[PDB]
Amino acid sequence: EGTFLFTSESVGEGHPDKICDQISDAVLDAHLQQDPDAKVACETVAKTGMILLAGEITSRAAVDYQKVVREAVKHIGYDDSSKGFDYKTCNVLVALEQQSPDIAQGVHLDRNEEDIGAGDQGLMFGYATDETEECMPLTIVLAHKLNAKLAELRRNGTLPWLRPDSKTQVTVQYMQDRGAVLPIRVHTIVISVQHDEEVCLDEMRDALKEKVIKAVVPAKYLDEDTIYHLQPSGRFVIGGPQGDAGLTGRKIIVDTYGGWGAHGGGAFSGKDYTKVDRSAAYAARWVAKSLVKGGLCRRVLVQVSYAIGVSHPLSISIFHYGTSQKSERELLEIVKKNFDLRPGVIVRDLDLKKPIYQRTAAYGHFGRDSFPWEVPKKLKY
Amino acid sequence: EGTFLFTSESVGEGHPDKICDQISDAVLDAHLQQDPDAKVACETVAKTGMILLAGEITSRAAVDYQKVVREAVKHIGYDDSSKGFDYKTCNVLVALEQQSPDIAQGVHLDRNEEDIGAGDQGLMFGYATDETEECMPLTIVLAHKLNAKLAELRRNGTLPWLRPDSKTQVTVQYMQDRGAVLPIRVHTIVISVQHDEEVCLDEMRDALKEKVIKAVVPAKYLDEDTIYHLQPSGRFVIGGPQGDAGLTGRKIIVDTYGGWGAHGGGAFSGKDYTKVDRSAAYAARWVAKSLVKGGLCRRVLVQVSYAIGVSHPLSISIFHYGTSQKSERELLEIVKKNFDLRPGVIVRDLDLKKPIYQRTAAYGHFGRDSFPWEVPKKLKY
Ligand SMILES: COc1ccc(-c2cc3n[nH]c(C4CC4)c3n(-c3ccc(OC(F)F)cc3)c2=O)cc1
Ligand SMILES: COc1ccc(-c2cc3n[nH]c(C4CC4)c3n(-c3ccc(OC(F)F)cc3)c2=O)cc1
Ligand SMILES: C[S@@+](CC[C@H](N)C(=O)[O-])C[C@H]1O[C@@H](n2cnc3c(N)ncnc32)[C@H](O)[C@@H]1O
Ligand SMILES: C[S@@+](CC[C@H](N)C(=O)[O-])C[C@H]1O[C@@H](n2cnc3c(N)ncnc32)[C@H](O)[C@@H]1O
Repeated sequence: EGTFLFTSESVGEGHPDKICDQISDAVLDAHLQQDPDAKVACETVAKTGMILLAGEITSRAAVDYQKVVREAVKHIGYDDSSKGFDYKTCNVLVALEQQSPDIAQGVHLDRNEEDIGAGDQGLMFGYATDETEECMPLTIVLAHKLNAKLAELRRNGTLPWLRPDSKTQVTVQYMQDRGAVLPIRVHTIVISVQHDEEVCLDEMRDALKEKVIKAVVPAKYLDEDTIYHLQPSGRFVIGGPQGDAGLTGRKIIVDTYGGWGAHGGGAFSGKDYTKVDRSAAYAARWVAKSLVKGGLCRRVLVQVSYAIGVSHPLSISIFHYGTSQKSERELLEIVKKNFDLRPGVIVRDLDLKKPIYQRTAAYGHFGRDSFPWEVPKKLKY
Repeated sequence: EGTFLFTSESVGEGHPDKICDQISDAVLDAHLQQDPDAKVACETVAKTGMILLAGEITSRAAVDYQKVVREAVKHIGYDDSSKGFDYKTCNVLVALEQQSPDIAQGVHLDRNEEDIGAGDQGLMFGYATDETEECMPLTIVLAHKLNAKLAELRRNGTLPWLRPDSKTQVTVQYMQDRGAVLPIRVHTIVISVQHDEEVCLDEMRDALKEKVIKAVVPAKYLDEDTIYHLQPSGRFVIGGPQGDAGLTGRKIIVDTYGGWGAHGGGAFSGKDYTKVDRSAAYAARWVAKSLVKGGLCRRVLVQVSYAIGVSHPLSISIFHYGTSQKSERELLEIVKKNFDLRPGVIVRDLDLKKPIYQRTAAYGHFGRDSFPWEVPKKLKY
């Protein structure tokens, strides 16, 4: 009684959707390195032997798309036809046009930076939970770390049969605690990872338990009842884009909170700061994390929304799950006094012209590496 | 006190992401019309002058992709270069391969239908709320209806300056009611819609208020304080794929609950029943709606999760927001006694080999047209 299960998933750097997010952000970073004010909306599609870039970019940068794309794929680890994909020999197709002048005139042309309009309408959420130091759900943190461990053991040659495409899934049993949640145990773990033709299934399952799970998940969460689904399909030689077409912005729940909190639907990768799908979601995370680290709540959800061409948010809402002594009205007043959620101010607070976006495009955008949206603001009230 | 704001958005049939969802589902339906057991994973990408199909299909059907794609675009209304896109003259490119034999062997080959494995791992949620008869949030229902009204007035020639690409957004002020929610008033409406070169902004704004909003939103929700952002960008002549690249599965929150409830990240369109991203989300909606229509709760969230190759869900969770006299344990027991959430049983209960998918791909998958997942199951307990 008073317990429940929750499941989250994550994917590796070579999962085809994640390849697309990383390439889209490599293109964004390449532009920002030369033109901090580049307007970028770069979608990527990946299928057998193909990376296609489709979208809209208006920028003063001179970017070599062939080189940027191939370097991103090389970093991921797809460097030979035996692995199903090779940066040296794949097709890179480009269908990029300028930003629509109708959007440009309605959003940013002849506007003071602080007063630029939102680049689109939409809704966005921020979330934070005190269950981990990084203020993230344990389910998603563990799922990301399992993928990172696979990449580590692939890159260091420990498990040379590993290939870049992987997925993980973690189910945790939680105890309810006055609106907050306390992890009790890991109920189920799934790991699927692309592999070479020579390794056998038993060798893989043993290595995934001993060298991956045990190296990531604290033993205190694992018990005799924990269920393991390791290589459950039985064979995963074909992988990457060859096994499944990838697209940018198809892992938006992996990118955020693993299903916890809420999501407004917008993808992050391949977009400059004027696209509030990314900047306002980062600012909302920053607000939520600041409320938790500031001791005002233990668990909190923030919604914001925008209209294209309008700078100020249309709506702001805060839900504290019963974990604050302050009302929603009081928390909203604190947020109003401490944050300015116009995109032209978020860009300054979070330094969103800096070319750090490729680093966000795998293992989640939140709870890692002290990015600006992860450094809480000291609140005055 | 005790009130809060919530915002949801919707998009029209000609929004580029939605074009892709509709084409992906037109391809799925074309296959299912000839082969009820087709394995389909069809992604679509749209940019100026281009529809690209990328993915994996194993099927006995003989499908004319050129015809299926062009007919879907014609239905949407993109039939002339003056509108930015034309089904008669666009490029249709196909990058479709068979389903990976490694996936096929791990999921469905030599398996009894009821015992087919999930086509992938993942998590999915279902949600229902008694605030409307259709058990959907008012924010998303109104946002969808505003887009449908635009399409209606475009097609009937009432507002011949309208083009197919549109977005809407509705913010409602709600009253808290013992875990359930009661709509009070519409706080803000956004409408952006592509238009011809001849109509002026004032004519559009007047028509959007008088012929669109007033024809959809009950007057009791609108007052002197309601904020209207109508054509807020000021100009939207360039639109459809020309204005913004579209991809399948980039409107997953529009497709579901408009941000309410929760989402596991999986896209619906272009996928056959074995892909639990779609079938298990439909079954979870069916469960949630059955719990609300059965009088067991007023508002409910259901999470399920799967592992590739495994038939039974790995986890099931139910959260009733404090709106049931039964505990989560009791509701879980009722669900266990009444539903079988293996994909090979969901297919039978929800008739998921039927080619009705293109109809789901605009205006939301839930709360409309008495699809099987919208017809509550009579619960025995
Ligand atoms: C009295 O203290 C409490 C009381 C309750 C709960 C809690 C219980 C619970 N049972 N099933 C779920 C969800 C998986 C279905 C629960 N959720 C919950 C609700 C929403 C979430 O985010 C997003 F999915 F919307 C995540 C978890 C709780 O919050 C927690 C603390
Ligand atoms: C005592 O009865 C109640 C008590 C509280 C609330 C309620 C208040 C509330 N203030 N802000 C929000 C969210 C926009 C931030 C609220 N939410 C809420 C929470 C989660 C939702 O779904 C998804 F976003 F996760 C949707 C709405 C409530 O549920 C409702 C009824
Ligand atoms: C299972 S595939 C999605 C379904 C696929 N489009 C189809 O044609 O059935 C989704 C993801 O699962 C992983 N995957 C691919 N092949 C797999 C296999 N043989 N076993 C397990 N997971 C696999 C990859 O990460 C891939 O991007
Ligand atoms: C604003 S665009 C996204 C940003 C875009 N990729 C860019 O290059 O800035 C997203 C959606 O908004 C709508 N849209 C396109 N042009 C618009 C305009 N001029 N005014 C308002 N909405 C527009 C279309 O529905 C489009 O799919």
